Amino acid sequence: APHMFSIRKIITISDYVTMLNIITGLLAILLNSFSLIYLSIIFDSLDGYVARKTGTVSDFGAELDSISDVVSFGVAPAYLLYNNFESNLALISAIIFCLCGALRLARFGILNVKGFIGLPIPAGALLLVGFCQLINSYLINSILAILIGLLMISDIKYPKYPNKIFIYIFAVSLCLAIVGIPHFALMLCLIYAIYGIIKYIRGD
Amino acid sequence: MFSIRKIITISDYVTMLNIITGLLAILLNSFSLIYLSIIFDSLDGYVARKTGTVSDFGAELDSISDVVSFGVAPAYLLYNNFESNLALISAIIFCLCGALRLARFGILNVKGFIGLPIPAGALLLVGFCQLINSYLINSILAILIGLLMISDIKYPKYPNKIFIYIFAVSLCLAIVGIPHFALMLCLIYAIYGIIKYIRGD
Ligand SMILES: CCCCCCCC/C=C\CCCCCCCC(=O)OC[C@H](COP(O)(O)(OC[C@H](N)C(=O)O)OP(=O)(O)OC[C@H]1O[C@@H](n2ccc(N)nc2=O)[C@H](O)[C@@H]1O)OC(=O)CCCCCCC/C=C\CCCCCCCC
Ligand SMILES: CCCCCCCC/C=C/CCCCCCCC(=O)OC[C@H](O)CO
Ligand SMILES: CCCCCCCC/C=C/CCCCCCCC(=O)OC[C@H](O)CO
Ligand SMILES: CCCCCCCC/C=C/CCCCCCCC(=O)OC[C@H](O)CO
Ligand SMILES: CCCCCCCC/C=C\CCCCCCCC(=O)OC[C@H](O)CO
Ligand SMILES: CCCCCCCC/C=C\CCCCCCCC(=O)OC[C@H](O)CO
Ligand SMILES: CCCCCCCC/C=C\CCCCCCCC(=O)OC[C@H](O)CO
Ligand SMILES: CCCCCCCC/C=C\CCCCCCCC(=O)OC[C@H](O)CO
Ligand SMILES: CCCCCCCC/C=C\CCCCCCCC(=O)OC[C@H](O)CO
Ligand SMILES: CCCCCCCC/C=C\CCCCCCCC(=O)OC[C@H](O)CO
Ligand SMILES: CCCCCCCC/C=C\CCCCCCCC(=O)OC[C@H](O)CO
Ligand SMILES: [Ca+2]
Ligand SMILES: [Ca+2]
Ligand SMILES: [Cl-]
Ligand SMILES: [Cl-]
Ligand SMILES: [Cl-]
Ligand SMILES: [Cl-]
Ligand SMILES: [Cl-]
Ligand SMILES: [Cl-]
Ligand SMILES: [Mg+2]
Ligand SMILES: [Mg+2]
Repeated sequence: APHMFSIRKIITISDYVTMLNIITGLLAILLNSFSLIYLSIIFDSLDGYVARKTGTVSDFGAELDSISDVVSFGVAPAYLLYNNFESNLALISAIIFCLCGALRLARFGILNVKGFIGLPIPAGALLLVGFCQLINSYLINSILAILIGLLMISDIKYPKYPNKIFIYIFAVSLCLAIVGIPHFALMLCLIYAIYGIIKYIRGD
Repeated sequence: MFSIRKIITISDYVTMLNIITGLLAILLNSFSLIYLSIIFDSLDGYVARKTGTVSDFGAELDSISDVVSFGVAPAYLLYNNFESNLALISAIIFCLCGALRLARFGILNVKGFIGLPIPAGALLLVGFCQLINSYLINSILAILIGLLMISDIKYPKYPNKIFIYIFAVSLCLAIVGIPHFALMLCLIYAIYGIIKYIRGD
């Protein structure tokens, strides 16, 4: 309503990181690049940190963070699975995956302080793109796409903030994943995901 | 294990069909599924209010579905079918602008639209892409739509029964390969919005 482009008046320096995230997420689809999903995970960790450090946390930025997660962690991995493993089964699996990412983002939007309920969408997306790069099988990667989707919409608790050590080596491994070597990021992400399930089943 | 199923409404299932068609617009490279998404996007909130199943989860899933169907998929459909540096940058701006207005809309609760609504933007881009064989012109329009989408131009939220009667038919005509009337109806809506803003009335 105010003249033409009043939306610049609510954009912060954090939103610019978020937009970088949206670009890398969209380019993951447009260029068929797993490499850019790993960059998206780095940016998705960076935009909330910049918000808190620079003191520019905003509701608009919180919403754009989620919207960015849809592109890069919900649409893009499902696109990358189908485009690189074209089959009826990977079509249905990419659909489940994206839908499961969408529902946990919808559930995250309503309640989000406790931690992570279910596998967080950046971690799900890393698992899928990791499996897609290291396993040359549409059936298996189609199967895992559903298993990740089901974890994402689970009640399985996952901690929100890794320790300094884990951030440190996970940060390195995501960049190593950016340059073609995803094993350490995929391995680190499995341990996180599998440990969550074990705790749930064990009841601890 | 799966307490989420206690939250799902029957309108959420509509929203999920919307996400599916909007995702399949990307995966199958289908302009015609963008038009079905617009129909589903108008159906899920209607079914929500009609069935008494309005929820906050569903309000969010509705926006999340617009990201896929109307932000990501049209930018994809522009770059995939007009591969070029110019279309790449325009796809990026289109999507960014769709994301920014969805973010603004997410923190808003107003009677009309502020800026061009993202389903209307997605329609113009997809229509132009089908009826204009020119990456440059389509690349230009993508940016012009993005700017409209994040603008302060006021657009009405619910059309009159006559307009939705004709628009609905024209969306299905668009689905079977004839987008002219949907695109033409969407242009009247957008350009009339611009004129009223410029006129100031
Ligand atoms: C093809 C066959 C298939 C079917 C058959 C066909 C049947 C036919 C019938 C219907 C078909 C549709 C008819 C056309 C209407 C399309 C509307 C549209 O074009 O697309 C609409 C979005 C959707 O609307 P919106 O999306 O903003 O959602 C807000 C936001 N997304 C959020 O969710 O927060 O609002 P919603 O009603 O969906 O629900 C809002 C709330 O519902 C709750 N909620 C929601 C979900 C949930 N699971 N649970 C919840 O509880 C929840 O509370 C939510 O907040 O908007 C628009 O009008 C875009 C405007 C585009 C207008 C441009 C076209 C111009 C047309 C005419 C111009 C006139 C020209 C002059 C004419 C003269 C010459 C002739
Ligand atoms: C993506 C799937 C799309 C599916 C179709 C979308 C349109 C909704 C149709 C309703 C028909 C009547 C159903 C009403 C009675 C069934 C109750 C119900 O749907 O509940 C589900 C429950 O939450 C278990 O998860
Ligand atoms: C693709 C097929 C054709 C496309 C067109 C799709 C039409 C969908 C209509 C839904 C209305 C459902 C009727 C709702 C009946 C009442 C259910 C209910 O429980 O309503 C509670 C409410 O509070 C009481 O006013
Ligand atoms: C602070 C960190 C910021 C880092 C930077 C992020 C900026 C946003 C990303 C833009 C990618 C642009 C992708 C499009 C690539 C343009 C170059 C190109 O297309 O090349 C033209 C040449 O003519 C071909 O032969
Ligand atoms: C690739 C590596 C990227 C690394 C990214 C670096 C992010 C930190 C940069 C600036 C923070 C400080 C900026 C100063 C702006 C104002 C800060 C402020 O006032 O915040 C205090 C807040 O209230 C708390 O209590
Ligand atoms: C309510 C209206 C319905 C909405 C529901 C969504 C609409 C799109 C659904 C299907 C399009 C075609 C789906 C893709 C079919 C693939 C064709 C096939 O057989 O797959 C090839 C296979 O690899 C061997 O060649
Ligand atoms: C013809 C081409 C189109 C083919 C389309 C194939 C995919 C549709 C199949 C299932 C969707 C599942 C919906 C998303 C996952 C379930 C959502 C949900 O509500 O989960 C409830 C609970 O977690 C469990 O009971
Ligand atoms: C050794 C660890 C150090 C590495 C730290 C890196 C930090 C992030 C910097 C740049 C990432 C941007 C790279 C963008 C890559 C473009 C990918 C692409 O365009 O597509 C791939 C193509 O399909 C295949 O040929
Ligand atoms: C290929 C898949 C096609 C799927 C179908 C076509 C597209 C969906 C359109 C309309 C669904 C109408 C929804 C049916 C609403 C029934 C009313 C109702 O039963 O609502 C009770 C409510 O749950 C209170 O408890
Ligand atoms: C912090 C770093 C953040 C960086 C974020 C973005 C990373 C780079 C992404 C894409 C590379 C550009 C890909 C450009 C591909 C087309 C350019 C080109 O050469 O075009 C070929 C021909 O001229 C016409 O088809
Ligand atoms: C005159 C209008 C009468 C009513 C109109 C009917 C409404 C259509 C409803 C569902 C069809 C779903 C559309 C199927 C499109 C999926 C196929 C696909 O995506 O293929 C890509 C490309 O178009 C391959 O040629
Ligand atoms: Ca974030
Ligand atoms: Ca809607
Ligand atoms: Cl504005
Ligand atoms: Cl959560
Ligand atoms: Cl998440
Ligand atoms: Cl659950
Ligand atoms: Cl608005
Ligand atoms: Cl909108
Ligand atoms: Mg994010
Ligand atoms: Mg929607």
